[PDB]
Amino acid sequence: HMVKVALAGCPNVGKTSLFNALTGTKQYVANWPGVTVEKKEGVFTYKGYTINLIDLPGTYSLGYSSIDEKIARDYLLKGDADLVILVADSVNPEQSLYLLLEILEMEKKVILAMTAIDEAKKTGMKIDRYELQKHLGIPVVFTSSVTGEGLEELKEKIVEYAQKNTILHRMILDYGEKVESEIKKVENFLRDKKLRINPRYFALKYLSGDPEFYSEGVKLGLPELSEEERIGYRLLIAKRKREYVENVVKEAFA
Ligand SMILES: Nc1nc2c(ncn2[C@@H]2O[C@H](COP(=O)(O)OP(=O)(O)O)[C@@H](O)[C@H]2O)c(=O)[nH]1
Repeated sequence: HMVKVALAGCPNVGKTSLFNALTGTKQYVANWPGVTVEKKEGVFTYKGYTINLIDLPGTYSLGYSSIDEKIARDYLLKGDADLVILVADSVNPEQSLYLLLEILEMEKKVILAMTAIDEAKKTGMKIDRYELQKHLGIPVVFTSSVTGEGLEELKEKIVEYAQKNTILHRMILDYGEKVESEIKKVENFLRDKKLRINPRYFALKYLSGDPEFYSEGVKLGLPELSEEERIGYRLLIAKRKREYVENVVKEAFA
C-alpha cells in the first residue's frame, strides 16, 4: 500500500528539516525532467503503508514565471501525488497561509503542517489548532524538527487522511459580485471543454493574467484582457485572499 506525498512551502520555512526528519537516510537525489534543479525524494514506512515523499522547490507563491514555481506548480496540478503537505512557518504564518489558499483552490488534498511550533511556544504564541481546521477545512498538525513534536502524528495523519476519501474539502472564497460574475462567464464558456484543471481555479488565473492560464484561456476562445484588467483582477483576488488570511490569524492566533 503506497501513498505519494509532496511537500510544498515557502522558502526557508523548515521544509528540508521536516523532510529529513520524516525520511531519515532513506532519501535520494535526482533531477526534475528538463531542468538541472535537484529533485529530492524519500521513503518511510508507517503501519505497513509505504510513503514516497517528494520535496518540492520552495515557492513564495504559485505563479508561473520562475523555474522553481513552474516545477512545483506543474507537479501540484499535473503530477501524481495522493496528497500534499503544506509546510508553514508557525511564527510568521501569513505568506504560508496565502500559499495554502492557492493550493486549496486547485482542489487538491492537503495537510497543513505548522512547523517550528517550538519557536511559537517559546515566543509566547497561542495557536488554536481546531480554529485553523475550522477556517481552512483540512487536517492541521503542529510540528517541530527541533523537538520532534508532531512528526509521528503527521505520519499517522498522512495514512489516515489518504484513506479518507468519503468526506471531501471544498473552498470557495467569495471575490465579490463583479469577479464572481466574470468567473461564472468563464466557467460557462469552458463548460463543454476538457479541462484537466478545476474550472474555478482556471478562471481565476485567467482573469488575473497568469502566464499559463491567461494564455490558455485566450487559446480556448476567451476574450483578451488589457494590462489594466489583468492587474485589476489580480489585485482584487490577492486582496480577498489577504483579508481571509488576516481573519484566520485573528481567530486562531492569540
Ligand atoms: N526553531 C525551529 N527551527 C527550525 C525548525 N525547522 C527548521 N528550523 C530552522 O529554520 C531554518 C530553515 O530550515 P530548512 O529546513 O533549511 O528550511 P527550508 O528552506 O524550507 O528547506 C534552519 O535554520 C533551521 O535550523 C523547527 O521546527 N523549529
